[PDB]
Amino acid sequence: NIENGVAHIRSTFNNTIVTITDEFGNALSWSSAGALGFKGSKKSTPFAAQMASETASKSAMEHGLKTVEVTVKGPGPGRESAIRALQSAGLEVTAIRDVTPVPHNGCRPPKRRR
Amino acid sequence: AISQERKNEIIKEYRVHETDTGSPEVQIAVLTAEINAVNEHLRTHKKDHHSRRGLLKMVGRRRHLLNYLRSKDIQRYRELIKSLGIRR
Amino acid sequence: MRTYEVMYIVRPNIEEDAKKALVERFNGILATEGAEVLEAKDWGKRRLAYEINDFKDGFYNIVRVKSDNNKATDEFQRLAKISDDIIRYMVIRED
Amino acid sequence: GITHIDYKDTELLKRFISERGKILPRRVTGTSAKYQRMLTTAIKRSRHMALLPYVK
Amino acid sequence: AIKKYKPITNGRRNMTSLDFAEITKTTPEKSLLKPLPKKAGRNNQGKLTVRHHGGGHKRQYRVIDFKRNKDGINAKVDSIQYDPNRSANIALVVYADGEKRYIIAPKGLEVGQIVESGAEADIKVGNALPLQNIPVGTVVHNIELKPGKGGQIARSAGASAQVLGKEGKYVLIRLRSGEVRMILSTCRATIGQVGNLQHELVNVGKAGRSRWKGIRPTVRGSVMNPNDHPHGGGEGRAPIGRPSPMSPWGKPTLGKKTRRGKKSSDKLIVRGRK
RNA sequence: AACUUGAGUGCAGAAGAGGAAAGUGGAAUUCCAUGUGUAGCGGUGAAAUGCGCAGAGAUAUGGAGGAACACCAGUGGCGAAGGCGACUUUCUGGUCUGUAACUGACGCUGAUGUGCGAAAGCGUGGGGAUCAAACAGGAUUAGAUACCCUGGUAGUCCACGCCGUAAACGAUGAGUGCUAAGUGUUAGGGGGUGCCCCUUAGUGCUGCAGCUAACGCAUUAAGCACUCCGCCUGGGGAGUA
RNA sequence: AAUGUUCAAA
Ligand SMILES: [Mg+2]
Ligand SMILES: [Mg+2]
Ligand SMILES: [Mg+2]
Ligand SMILES: [Mg+2]
Ligand SMILES: [Mg+2]
Ligand SMILES: [Mg+2]
Ligand SMILES: [Mg+2]
Ligand SMILES: [Mg+2]
Ligand SMILES: [Mg+2]
Repeated sequence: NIENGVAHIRSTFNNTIVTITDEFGNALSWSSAGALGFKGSKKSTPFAAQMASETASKSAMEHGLKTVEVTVKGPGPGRESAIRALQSAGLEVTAIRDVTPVPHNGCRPPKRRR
Repeated sequence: AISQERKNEIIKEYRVHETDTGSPEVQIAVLTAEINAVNEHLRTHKKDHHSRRGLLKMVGRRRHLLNYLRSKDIQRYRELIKSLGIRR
Repeated sequence: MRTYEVMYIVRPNIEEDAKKALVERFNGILATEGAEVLEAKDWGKRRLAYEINDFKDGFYNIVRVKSDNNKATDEFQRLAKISDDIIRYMVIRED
Repeated sequence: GITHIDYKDTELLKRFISERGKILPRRVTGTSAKYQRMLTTAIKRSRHMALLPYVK
Repeated sequence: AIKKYKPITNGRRNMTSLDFAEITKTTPEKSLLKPLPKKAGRNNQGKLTVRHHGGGHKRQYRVIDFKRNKDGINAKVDSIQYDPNRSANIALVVYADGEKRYIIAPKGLEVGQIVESGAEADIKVGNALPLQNIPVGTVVHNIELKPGKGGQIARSAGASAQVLGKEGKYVLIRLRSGEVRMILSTCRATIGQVGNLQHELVNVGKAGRSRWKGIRPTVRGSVMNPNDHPHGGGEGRAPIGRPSPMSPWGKPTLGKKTRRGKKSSDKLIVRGRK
């Protein structure tokens, strides 16, 4: 529980998830818009990101680590307002990563909406 | 199919000694060599179809040239069939 | 009449006498009907650019084989897969 | 004018992959057409023997 | 392949026999035929235990081996011969010592050198060697279960299990029916896929060609008057009424898992049928 | 009888997702295994059905299994057409350029037959990962059998065998000659100094002459000539009896 | 990214 952390966030169009962990994948304190009472498509605002990175980041209480090293899953509208506002708990962002799973034409997508 | 020199092992052995091929008696030999070159291949690939019209087209031209040599003398045609075995 | 180049990797976690044993057997497999081995090159251990089989390193070997009847290298292509000292391999023709 | 390219060439292809791990287009690089056909049949069998990576 | 019969007679109309193409029929040679009496499903007392057996054609048991001895000693496959006992074909080999014995036939072979117990022997078709020497991914018939006995697994016409991987004292081999079972690491296991592939494509058509095999006709439940079968006689035809279908000896027969609790193999079963 | 321009055969080289048969690899989806963790994930215009403390989704490792091959990739190439795009090997068709050594009109078109022929469908087999008719559940409206969402069977996948249709479309049959010019591009071949102009073959645009009802086509003709075949004769009724 | 039907007789 001692002073480390990698940041795994995703942001689809619904309920941008923030979950910070250690060098392994062990689940310090996950956080969502859904733990906060956002349901009517305020599940994903940049204001929903404004209370996303805060209530996971400030809920360290065992590590309070030195850097965060974000890994950006989920191409969606809550990206950079969850990484600027991650700094508001005082954690010293210094290098960012963007990992969204790009297929190589594996499985055919679901059909087009109308 | 036939290689270069194997074609050379079949071209010189039919035509008259003109030292220049492309005769109405040497083209039949290399065409039949190309047929039974490829017609053994179509035994093991009975799924293939783009190879088969290349077979059938040159069978067409062979039936043209063996129905051109009629108009000159049949004595070329008769023993020319008797050596390089075709039907009819 | 067909310049078969083969090249293959050997697992890093062996002992060196077995490493110079595999280069002796597989250049005898190619020695059946024309070896023509102009280079048995131990172009050595590097870090290959990604990871395979939890092995970060590998032992390359570059072999040139010339032949006509082209039966020979398919013995290698059968027998190299079934073993597990060779994580990847290639044969490639050139004329 | 540079001669033909095999996948034993360790680094000659690396100047023509992007920094991330993808090919450059002919529009971006500015070579001929045939040369980059030799690139696209060269660098893929480079990837098959792991001399050049997929994704950084 | 199979050959089919032109409908000339109203029994023959749809019957399709197996056509014997690869057979190289010698008269089955004298030194291995062992005399087999029929027995029609009546045990040592004399009363009928399992039903539906009876007078087939008079068969003759051909002793084949499975506990393959003779390490490092070769064999030539002479001829493929028909067998009436089992469903796969059989094959005769001749050792270089000069001994004759049968083995069951893999998919493709007509002559050649195959060796047995070949711990250093290349894994071609029909080649047979102990189990931990096999690389992962191949197919395999004729598998032992306890070492040195003679295989009980994948001997039928066409079936072949395959190795998923290893443990160190066991492996994880997955069978034909979909189970995944650990077996002990030192077991003979003949490589390949056992032959005679179109055996279930036959369509025997006549009533007699099940009666020649030795299968007497059954009789359904809901025709018997109700002291012989629980779907007893009703007025007319009758729905089965009782809240499941049942066996003649009063057990449920439609979806009731029956294996004896523990019996010292459940720690080996990894994944059952699906 | 001969000749050689039409078409063929030789010689050199040049390309190409043309096909058929084995083999190898990477990204991704899903479902199993176990770590950490706890109150929701997912969902739309908004919401619910569905999954969740018995331990979800987010994440760490690992396994299994099938499908398609991001970047290159482009009015780019190849095939008669449908079409074909990871990589290597085995077999094999076709066209282009230059060259003049032969053969000396051997050619064109094709009535009936003979064959190839997307996608769905059918038969006996296997395979089943994502999708996904019928259907089932929740909203929407007055009702909604629909568009929306959560699931899901056939099928989509491979071998063998049928069916033989489509906006199978440049809505433009096939062959051969002839009449301004610019302008890209692909595969070559010669001339003069990595660059500058000569012609052949395809393939895009802009454009006179000419035809055209007009839109527009215009050296890849819908222009000017010939040769052969297929087809129409007002729309409904009808591609039906 | 909508929830919106119809207009008796030439
Ligand atoms: Mg009765
Ligand atoms: Mg009773
Ligand atoms: Mg009744
Ligand atoms: Mg009853
Ligand atoms: Mg089907
Ligand atoms: Mg749906
Ligand atoms: Mg089309
Ligand atoms: Mg056009
Ligand atoms: Mg009419």
